[PDB]
Amino acid sequence: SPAGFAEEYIIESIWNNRFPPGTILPAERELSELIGVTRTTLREVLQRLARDGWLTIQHGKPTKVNNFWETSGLNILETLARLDHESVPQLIDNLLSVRTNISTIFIRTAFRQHPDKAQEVLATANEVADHADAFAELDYNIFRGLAFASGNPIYGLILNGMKGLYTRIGRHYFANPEARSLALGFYHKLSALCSEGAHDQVYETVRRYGHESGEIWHRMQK
Amino acid sequence: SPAGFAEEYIIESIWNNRFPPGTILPAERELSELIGVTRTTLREVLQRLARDGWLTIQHGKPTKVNNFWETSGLNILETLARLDHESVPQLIDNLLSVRTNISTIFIRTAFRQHPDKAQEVLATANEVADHADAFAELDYNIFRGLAFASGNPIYGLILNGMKGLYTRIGRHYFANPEARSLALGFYHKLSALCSEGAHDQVYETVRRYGHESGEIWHRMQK
DNA sequence: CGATCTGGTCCGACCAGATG
DNA sequence: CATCTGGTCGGACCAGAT
Ligand SMILES: [Mg+2]
Repeated sequence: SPAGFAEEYIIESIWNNRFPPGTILPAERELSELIGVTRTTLREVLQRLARDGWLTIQHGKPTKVNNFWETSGLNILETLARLDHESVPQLIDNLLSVRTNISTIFIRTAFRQHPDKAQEVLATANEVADHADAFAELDYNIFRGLAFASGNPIYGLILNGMKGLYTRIGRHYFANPEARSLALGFYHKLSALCSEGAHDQVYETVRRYGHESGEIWHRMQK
Repeated sequence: SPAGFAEEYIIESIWNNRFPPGTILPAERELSELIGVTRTTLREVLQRLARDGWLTIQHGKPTKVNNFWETSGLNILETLARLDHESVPQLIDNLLSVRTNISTIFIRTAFRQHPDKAQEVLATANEVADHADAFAELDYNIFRGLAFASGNPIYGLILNGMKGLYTRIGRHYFANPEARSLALGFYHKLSALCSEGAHDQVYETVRRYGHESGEIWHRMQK
C-alpha cells in the first residue's frame, strides 16, 4: 500500500539517520515524487506521523523531524519494537516492569476508593477460555480495569498506550499453561486482598507476580 | 482553518454524543459536504483523529467511532481539558498526582542505576531565569530527565504524553514566586539525597513536594 | 458477467503562511 | 513582491466489503 509504504519509508529514514532528528524533511512536493506516491497520500502520512510526534508541521515552514524520545508518546512502543529487533527483549522487560510498579499505585488505590468496582473487574477472572488469545485480553482488561477503578483515569489512558505491545507479548506468554495458572491466582489473590481490606499487602503481592510471571516469560524466551 | 474546523467539529460531535461512541461515522463523501470542507481535507483529519484513537478506519468499511477511554493515549489530555471545562481542576489534580506517584518510581530507580546522570539533570536546576515560562520547561525537563535517567525509557515516553497539559499548568503555577522557590529546594534536596545515597528517603520527599506544591497551586486557583 | 456503498490514490490548480 | 513551504479544492478513478 502507497500510504503504508510511504509511512514506513519516512519512519525508516528517520530511524537510521537518513532524515536525522533535528533536520528538515524534503519539501512535500519533492518528497512525494522521491517516494513514489502523490502529494495527497504523502500528505495524509505526514499528518499521521505528525500526531505520533515524529514531525512538526507548521504551514509555510519546512516540516521538522523530531527526536521521538522528546515528543513521541506511549503509542510508538510497537514501532520502536519493529525497528530495533535486538532491543525488543529489554524493551519488553521495561514494559512489564513499568506495568508492575505503576499498577501497584492504582491497584492499591482502586482497592481503597472503589473496592466494589475493583471486585467487579477481578470478577472477569472467572468465565474465561483457557486459550492464550483470550487471557491476553482479559489480563489486559484487568489491569486497565483496575486503573480506571482508581478514580484517576489518566492511569487508564496510560494503560491504553501500553495495550498494543502488552497484548502481543501476552498472546505469546499466555500460550504457556503455567502462565495462565499464575495469573488466575494473582487475580483471585488480589480479589481476596481487596475483600479482606488487606490494602497494605498489595505491593508485596503485585511485586511478586511480576517477578514470578517475569521468570516464566524469561524461560519461554530463552 | 478548514482542517482545523473540521477536526473540532468531529471531535466535538463525538464528545457530546452527536456521533456516539460505538456508532458509525457518516460516509466520507457526505460527511465532508456536511461539514463544509473537501474530502481531501476531511480525509487528512480522519487520518489524524484515527491515530489519536478517536476512530477506527478500515478500507471499505464504515469508520467506527471509538470510546477514547478505551483507545486514546495520554495525548488527549489537552483535549479532554478543552472539552470539559468544569472538570479541568480535577483533571489537573489527577495529572499532578500521576506525576508524583509515578515519578518516585523512576526517580528512586535513577538514583540507584545512574546517579551520575540523575545529578546531571538536577544540575540544570541552577542557571535558570526566574520567570514562569522558563521554570515550566526546566521543571518538566527535570522530571522527564530523571525518567530517562532510570534506564527504563518507557517512563520517559509517559512523561512525553504528559508534557502538553503539564507545562500549561506549569506556566500558570510558576508565575508565583513562592512556587519557584519550593521547586529549587525540591531539586537541590533531590540532588543531596542522590549524592548522600539516601536512596530510602526519596519517597517521603517527593511525596511532600507534591503535597506542598499542590497546596500552593490550590491557593493560586481558589 | 451484480450492484452499490465505502475507503484509498492520483491530478493539477489555487489559497495562503514564512521569510529573503 | 518573489518564492519557498504547507493548506485546500474538486471532481476522476481504483479497490475492499456485503
Ligand atoms: Mg528546491
